[PDB]
Amino acid sequence: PRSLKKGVFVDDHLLEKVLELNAKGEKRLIKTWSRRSTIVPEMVGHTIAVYNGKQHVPVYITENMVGHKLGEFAPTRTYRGHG
Amino acid sequence: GKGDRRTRRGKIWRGTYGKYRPR
Amino acid sequence: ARIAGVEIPRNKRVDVALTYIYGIGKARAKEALEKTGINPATRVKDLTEAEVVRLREYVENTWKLEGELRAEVAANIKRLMDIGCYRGLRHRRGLPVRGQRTRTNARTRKGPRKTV
Amino acid sequence: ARRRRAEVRQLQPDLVYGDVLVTAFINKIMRDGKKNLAARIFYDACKIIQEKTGQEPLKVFKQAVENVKPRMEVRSRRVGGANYQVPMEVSPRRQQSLALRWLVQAANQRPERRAAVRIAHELMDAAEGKGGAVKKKEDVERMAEANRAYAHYRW
Amino acid sequence: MKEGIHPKLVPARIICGCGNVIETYSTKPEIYVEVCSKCHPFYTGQQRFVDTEGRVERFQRRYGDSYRK
RNA sequence: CGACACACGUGCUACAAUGCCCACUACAAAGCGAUGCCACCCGGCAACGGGGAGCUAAUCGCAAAAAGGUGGGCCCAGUUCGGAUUGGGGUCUGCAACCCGACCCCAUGAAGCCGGAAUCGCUAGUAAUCGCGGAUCAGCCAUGCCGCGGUGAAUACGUUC
Ligand SMILES: [Mg+2]
Ligand SMILES: [Mg+2]
Ligand SMILES: [Mg+2]
Ligand SMILES: [Mg+2]
Ligand SMILES: [Mg+2]
Ligand SMILES: [Mg+2]
Ligand SMILES: [Mg+2]
Ligand SMILES: [Mg+2]
Ligand SMILES: [Mg+2]
Ligand SMILES: [Mg+2]
Ligand SMILES: [Mg+2]
Ligand SMILES: [Mg+2]
Repeated sequence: PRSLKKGVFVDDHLLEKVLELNAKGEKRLIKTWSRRSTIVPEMVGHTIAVYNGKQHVPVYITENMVGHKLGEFAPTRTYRGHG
Repeated sequence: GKGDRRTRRGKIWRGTYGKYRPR
Repeated sequence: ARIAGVEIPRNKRVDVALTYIYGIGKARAKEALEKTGINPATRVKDLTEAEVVRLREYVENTWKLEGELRAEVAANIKRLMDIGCYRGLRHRRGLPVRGQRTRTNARTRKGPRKTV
Repeated sequence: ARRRRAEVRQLQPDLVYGDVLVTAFINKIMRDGKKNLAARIFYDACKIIQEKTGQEPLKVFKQAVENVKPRMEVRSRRVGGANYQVPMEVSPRRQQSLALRWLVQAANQRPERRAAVRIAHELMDAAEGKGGAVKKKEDVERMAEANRAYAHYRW
Repeated sequence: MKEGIHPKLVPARIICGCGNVIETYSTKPEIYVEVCSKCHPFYTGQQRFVDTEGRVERFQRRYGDSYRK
């Protein structure tokens, strides 16, 4: 996985948004295209309407899911099965 | 063997060297 | 269960025979045998009561094993299955997790084919 | 083939007893073209057979093959609405080919664990007259005679 | 109790894995064991062996809050 | 374009002892190589990292080939067979490995005891089996493809089908 010599890479733009609400006043319903961008410990609480090719899935983050990426809570596939 | 990893031949198989194929 | 949490077979070499212990593998074989200085060629049966505990003891307080070992990787998954990440759905269905193939193959998390 | 009579490959006699026959057997032994391996299990079996039988095992397997040489096999001939197991005087080249194919075949059958062990043990029995190696032959030659009603259909 | 149908109980000495000697009575004048309640985690206050983790993940992380504001 | 209750095709590994492992010891070729090939040194169990000499390359490098051999272990078990699966732990590349990269280490070791009807290849350095190079190429999911050599059989009566 992503190097450690190479720090946790966030889009930086997705990143200003969050810290802009962390002290100035959270929270609002952002609609990120950022999936690469790891979840981060200034983002919990927020309602990052992450995108997935077609729409923005709201996913309120918590102290039980961050080390992953935003591409890991907005599914790209919808599969109720076969038959 | 050839498919296994934790082995010389398995690593020889897949052209890598590690704890069981030392350069 | 002469061995912490399980009875290992005998007439076989200690080093190997430990692998019949959840969380005890080759890489961990020599370690204790090295740490316990117990020659891996001597058979478990042929072991010494003092060796037994030394090879028992040290093995018992440097890693996790068996029960408490299955106890971890479950929650590690159940959490996933709670947060519902991709590896969660791949377990929430019983599907491949490491980008594996799904049109065919993967017949190990699907088990024998089910008729249609 | 369709042209003319194919040729018989004459092999390079072995490097121990100076025989082409030996050279032939190792081949059947030789898997994946591992002549050194094959050449071993043979001259190795040649050792165990010596220890338990103090006669030049060269002769042993010189014998245990003739005992394996089948004289008459059957071959299917489907004249009209039926196929007839028409038996035929087996051929020499083939007989060696036949004997050279069950000893190993029956050796590989054998339950003992080491290669040179089995291969040898099949060597002895045939020199006596025992073992599935003689079984095939035995069974083969009499089904034919059990079908001696089709020799007129011979070829 | 009816004579002849009951395993005789006598003094019993149980032997934990943590040196716990259990002075009891039973059907085997001698029995050793892996664990004694006196050495069991659930008993031993809160001995969480290896995983006293504290659930740092995942809102911990924070190797580097080095990202601009 | 990597989906996935299914239904075929082409392969990889196998199900073991003429075998698996550890270490030790020789033997090719045709190729490729300048923000390329990476010597030697050192960190780390390692992938790899960092230093650093050499090569516009019959010099120098990739680089070791493997099957093999010489020793020791494994004594017939779903095992020291198989490495699928999963957790955990990172590398490296790349702006970015979440669907979606591969390389390294740990623990877990699933099905499989030669496979029904049916079917494929090959006739001599061939089939078998070992491994190696290159093109495509940031990395590459390559068991592919085109090439390269190593060791090395059986069999062909005959033409009815
Ligand atoms: Mg803030
Ligand atoms: Mg293995
Ligand atoms: Mg285990
Ligand atoms: Mg496609
Ligand atoms: Mg099928
Ligand atoms: Mg197929
Ligand atoms: Mg296993
Ligand atoms: Mg299983
Ligand atoms: Mg089964
Ligand atoms: Mg031809
Ligand atoms: Mg290249
Ligand atoms: Mg290749």
